[PDB]
Parts: sequence; structure tokens; C-alpha cells
Amino acid sequence: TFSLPALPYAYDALEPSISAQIMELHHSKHHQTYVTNLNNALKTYSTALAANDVPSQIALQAAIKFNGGQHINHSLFWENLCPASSPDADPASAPELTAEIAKTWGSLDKFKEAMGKALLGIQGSGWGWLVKEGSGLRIVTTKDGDPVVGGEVPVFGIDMWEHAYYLQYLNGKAAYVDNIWKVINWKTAEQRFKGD
Amino acid sequence: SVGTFSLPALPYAYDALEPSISAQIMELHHSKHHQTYVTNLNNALKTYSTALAANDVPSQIALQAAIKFNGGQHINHSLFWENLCPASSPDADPASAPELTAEIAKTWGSLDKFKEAMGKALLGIQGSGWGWLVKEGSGLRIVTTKDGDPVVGGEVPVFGIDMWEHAYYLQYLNGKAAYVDNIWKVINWKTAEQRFK
Amino acid sequence: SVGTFSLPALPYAYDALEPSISAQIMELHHSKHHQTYVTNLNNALKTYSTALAANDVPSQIALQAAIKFNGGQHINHSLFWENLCPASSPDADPASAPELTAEIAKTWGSLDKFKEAMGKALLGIQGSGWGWLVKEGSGLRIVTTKDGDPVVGGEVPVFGIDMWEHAYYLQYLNGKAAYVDNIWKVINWKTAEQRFK
Amino acid sequence: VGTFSLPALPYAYDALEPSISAQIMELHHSKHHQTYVTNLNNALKTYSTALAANDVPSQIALQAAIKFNGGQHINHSLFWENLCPASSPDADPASAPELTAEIAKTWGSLDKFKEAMGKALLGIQGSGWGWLVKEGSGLRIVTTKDGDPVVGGEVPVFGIDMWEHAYYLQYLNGKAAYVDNIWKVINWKTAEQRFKG
Ligand SMILES: [Mn+2]
Ligand SMILES: [Mn+2]
Ligand SMILES: [Mn+2]
Ligand SMILES: [Mn+2]
Repeated sequence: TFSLPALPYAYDALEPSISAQIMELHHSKHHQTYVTNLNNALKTYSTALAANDVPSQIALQAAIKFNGGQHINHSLFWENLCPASSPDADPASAPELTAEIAKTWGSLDKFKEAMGKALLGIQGSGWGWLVKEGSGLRIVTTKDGDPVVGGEVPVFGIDMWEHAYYLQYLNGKAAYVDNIWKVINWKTAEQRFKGD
Repeated sequence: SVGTFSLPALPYAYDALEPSISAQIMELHHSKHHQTYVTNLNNALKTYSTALAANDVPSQIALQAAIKFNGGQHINHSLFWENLCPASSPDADPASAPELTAEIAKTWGSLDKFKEAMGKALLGIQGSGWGWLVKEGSGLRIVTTKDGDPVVGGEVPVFGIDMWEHAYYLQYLNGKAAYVDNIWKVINWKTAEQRFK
Repeated sequence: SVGTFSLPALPYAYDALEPSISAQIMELHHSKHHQTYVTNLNNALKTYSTALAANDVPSQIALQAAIKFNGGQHINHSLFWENLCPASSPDADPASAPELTAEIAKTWGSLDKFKEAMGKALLGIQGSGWGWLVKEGSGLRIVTTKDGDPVVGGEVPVFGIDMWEHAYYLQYLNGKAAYVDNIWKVINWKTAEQRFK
Repeated sequence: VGTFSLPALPYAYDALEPSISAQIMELHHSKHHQTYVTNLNNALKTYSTALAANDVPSQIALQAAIKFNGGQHINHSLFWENLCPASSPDADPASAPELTAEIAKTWGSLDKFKEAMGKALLGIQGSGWGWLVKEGSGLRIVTTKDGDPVVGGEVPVFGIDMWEHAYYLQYLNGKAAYVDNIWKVINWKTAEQRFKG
């Protein structure tokens, strides 16, 4: 059975970038619901699979991809976030990653601008990702609850669903993107970039 | 002149839909979200005028997302304000839609059964989108559209409900089910009847 | 166990639908295309069984496209063969579907008007897909599905027409309008009536 | 507005045999591509009215026709130019020095590139195209669905049409044999000019 992962920090640890109210609702309400609906969908699909019930399996695909994708995405999200005062929020905790970032985009600032443009370009709900595809780095977006497709390894992701910022920033998603860089966990991003 | 759309005034004050929809949501939804759609729509249409005259198909294709999203949201929200009214108004009474409710009961069994089917479609939207009651010929149908897409050609919208998180989050938080439960009290059946007929 | 689907036999010989659909098309469509959908559906379902036992959600999501496409095409083509019959058969006469044709004329005005609306939807499909007459509750509706998608849950298919290019190209080349014109002669209205009822 | 024309082929209809039959080449160019050009012109002329009339619902409804027919006009125009007789020096991979160098740099070799491209081509569900594109300085294999053109930011180097009408008359359901034989008629000279300029 899948479970809601515990946060590595308190609900207010990401302030003033992300409010404590958003963090508590995002984790204890939104993410918690994805886990519940994922387990419910998988149990129903198990019956349809054994019964060779293809129509029911097709009907359950949306629930498994959405809730399974959001559970994957939010689990990554909490781990590539950290308090702004921690050394893990310093990009110097990611020597190899930032080196490849500067090789691909020119500089860290240029990468942040391109990432921000992709994040703000999402129409509706979705996520923005820095992913590793082969040996290079790439900025991709995913719609709704879709996870990153097979072949791209997520380095870090930023949730652009309105529930990720609306209570604090209202419709001003640009301010949310500008301020979220202060709480990006570059230690986790370096760990994912290197892999094993 | 191309790209001369404007933000339409609400048929009511910002607090007229309380307690179903808060004045804070109505003001932000209308004066910020809808206004931004109008602005981005006009700019996109003006750029398209140049690409169309120059027979620039690549530029025309690239501008389609902005026109469908901002033009659709301008269409959808303009319809939205008009199929909403204060809960104490006679237009909020389903008896203001004799022909519509008659077809609703013939199609779903009852108004309550239709409300249950509409609610499941609204709450079933993954991500951002709208839920609609549409007219196709003589029958009625419940459809959903994603993001800012408008209802496709051939189906005539009767009324719509915005399921974007900005439509309820400040008041209802993650409780979108409660938002749908309370929005039935402010549905303008008089407007829905006029569109149906 | 998991993944034990088989290719259903045709209700008629490969040349039984001529001159509407050629014997070469019928044999290739059934023994090659449909057989491939059945095989790839079984393989996808067996691979999913492995991913499910391993609690591998990413692998499960990756397999969804293969299951929907091959499972949908297996459902769609199985329906397709059943709503086709020789033009000289009594099942090919629209009088074999009294209740269906009555609702068709009530919804579109006449059978010819319905054929006009169905043909435009069929010819309007961009790329590969199907056109369907479906039952949604008590009403009738014309819908299209893309690639191998089946009709969504809630709509009951009455009959379908395959608009993939492989369904007509060998006989009609790019003239899909002639393909639609001639396929009405081999529609099995008896099966369509049974599905409607 | 909307005055596009069908481009003439650089060769006779039978010049690509035995890889692509003369019957396919004539139908593909004189029938399929010509219809894309015509329907692109019709959509652009209709859009001029909707644009001047500020008819956003009609403009959104016309987007599919403009992207589909405009994309297919772009795709097929590129297609004819990256095809040439197998006996031509342009069919030899040495005609694209800068291009073929990056191909071996990105995939390892030309054969490795053909294996990856073929899998992408055969993996398309329904109708679509497979492309080798240049993004910045690197190369990538991408696919486009139905009539979509290559996205902005990627420069098409050459494309292979995987619509069933591109091979069905000659290869039937064997799209794998179609991909295997089309490598003999790829015009690397045009692919080099697109890669550089
Ligand atoms: Mn979220
Ligand atoms: Mn809205
Ligand atoms: Mn078929
Ligand atoms: Mn083609």
C-alpha cells in the first residue's frame, strides 16, 4: 500500500517563499488524497486485470496515471525543497549539476529565466521539470498529474498547480516562481543528477 | 477593428453571490483573471493579423494556443457571469426554466439526478477545466472542457461551472465538493432557459 | 489467466461484403490488423501483470497506451464485423431496426439527414479514427474516436464505421467519400437495433 | 490570403521505385497533398472573415483545419525534397558532410540512427510523421501526430510519412518493410542544406 511521505521539515520552514498554510494543505490534504485514490484505483484495477475486463481497465487508467503521477511528483517535490537558511539551498551544494547547467544554458541565471518562462507558460495545471535525458539536461513540463515520461530522469520539479501558490500569491504566479528559488534543495538535485 | 474586446461588467455587485461565492473570489476572478484573458487575447489577435496577411502559417500555428486559451476563457467566463445570479433572485429558481428542466428530467430522471451527474463530472476533472450542460439538437448533455477550451462547435452551452482552483480555493480550499454543492444556489436558470430556447 | 483474448471469426466470408468492401480489404483487415491488436493486447496485459505485482506504478503508466490502443481496437473491430452484413441480407434493410430508425428520424429528421451528418463527421476525422452512432441514456448521438480509442464509458455504441485508411484505401484510394457512400449498403441494422434496445 | 499551391515534384512519379510505387507517388502528391493545399486555402480564407468579424468561436473552430492542412502542406513539401531516386548521388549519405557528422556524433553511427528512427516510426499509433530535427546544435528524433508540423525550436532535417496512404498500396500492413526500403531514396543533399542554413 502506498503512503504519504513525511515532510523533512516543519510546515512553516519554507517561509516566506511558501506559506505554512499552503504547505499544510498541499501535503496533508492534496498529496494525502492522491495516495488514497491511487490505492483505491489499484485495488479496482487488480480485479479487472484478473477478470480480463479491458473496458474497466481503460476506465481506470486516468485515475492511476493522475494519482500515481501526482504521488510521484509531490514526493519528489518535498525532497527538492529545503529551508532558505540551510546550506542545501546554496547552489554550491551541486557542483557537477551547476557545471552542466552553465554548459547547457550559459549560466545559472539564464537557466532560471528559461525555467521560469516554461513554468509561467503552462496553461492550466501542471509541473515544470529540470530532467536528465541521456547525458544532457533538459527543461520539460508535464500536464495535470502526469509524471515525467520514461527516459527522462527528474532532477527537481516545481508545482504550478494553482493550489501551490494561490492562498499566498493569488493569481501572481510570477512572484511564486521568483521566490521559490530560495528554497530549492540543490543537495537533492545534485544527488539525483549523479545517480549511481 | 481586430482585438478590441473588453472586460464585460458583471450583472451584479461583487458580493451579490454570497455566501455561495465570496466577494473576494468574485473580484479577483473578474477584475484580474478575466481582464488578463481580454488583454492577452487582443494582443494575440493583433499579432495574428500580421501573420495572416503575410501568409505565415508557422506564426499562425504558434499563436493558436494563446487564442484558444485566452479567447476560450473570455468566452467561458463571459458565459459564466451571465448564468450566475443571487440566490434570493427568482432567476435562481429552476421554475424559471420550464422547457429546460422538462428536458433535464426526461434525460436524467430528475433535477437532483442531473445535479449528481453534473457534480461527478465537475469533480472528475483532472487539473483545470470547466463543466457544461450543452444543447445538441433537441437533447441535453454534460460535457467537460480542459483548461481554457470553449465548448466545441455543434454543442450550444446552456450553463457552465468553472472548476479552475482559482474559482473556489480562497473560500473552499481543497474542498471542491463543497464548492459544487453551494454553486447550485446561484445558478441563473432564467439565462439557462433563454440559451436552451 | 491474464491475456487470453482471441481473434473472433467473421460472420461471413471475406468476399461477402462486395462490392462495398473488397475481399482483399476484409481478409487483411481481419486476419492481419485485428490479429495484431489481439496479440499485442495479450502481451501488454501480461506485462502489466508483472508491473502490478512489483507495485511498479511508472511501468504501469508506460503500458497504458498499449492497452488502450490494442484493447480499444479489439473492442472496436469486434463491433465492426458485427454491424456489417451482405447488402442482399434482410439485416441490411433499415426496416430491420424500427425502434432505432424511429429515434434517428426524431433526432435528425430523417435517415438521409442522419446519413448526411454521419458522413460529414466520418470525413471530418483528421488522421486515423472511427465514427460511431452511440446511445447515451435514451438519446442518439454521433461521435468520433481517435486512433484506437473505444467509445467512452456512458455511451453505448450502436454501430461504428472504421475510417482508418487501411479500411478502404486498397479499393477506394483517397476517395473516402465513396467509401462512406457505399458502406451504408452493408450496415447490419439488425445488430444496430439489438444494441439500441 | 490563402493562395498556396501544390509544389511540383523534383522527379517523375515512378522515379522512387522500387522503394515507393508510382501509383503511391501520384496519389500521395496529386491527390492527398493537393487536398491539403486546397483545404488550407479554404480555412485561411474563412479565417479572414472571422478575424475581421471578431468571431473568436469561429476562429477557434478553424484552428484544427489550419494546423492540420497547413502542417501537412509543410510536411509533404519537405518530404518530396528529402526524397530522390536511389541511383542519384543525393541518395548517398556522403552528400551531407556536416549533417552526417552530427548523426554519428549523437547516435554513434548512421546504422544506429536508422535503428532508433525506425523504432520511432513504427511506434506511432495512428497517423503521423517521424523526423530527424536539429535543436540548437544537437540532433533529435521526434514524431508528430496526424498533420502536425515540427514544433518551433526544432529545425526539420528530413521526415518520413507514416500515414497509411504513404505505403499501404505497395506494402499493405507491413509498415516495417516500408521503413526499411525508404532509406534508399533519402535525399541527403536537401537534408544537409536544411541542417546548415
Ligand atoms: Mn500540487
Ligand atoms: Mn476562471
Ligand atoms: Mn481497422
Ligand atoms: Mn502523407
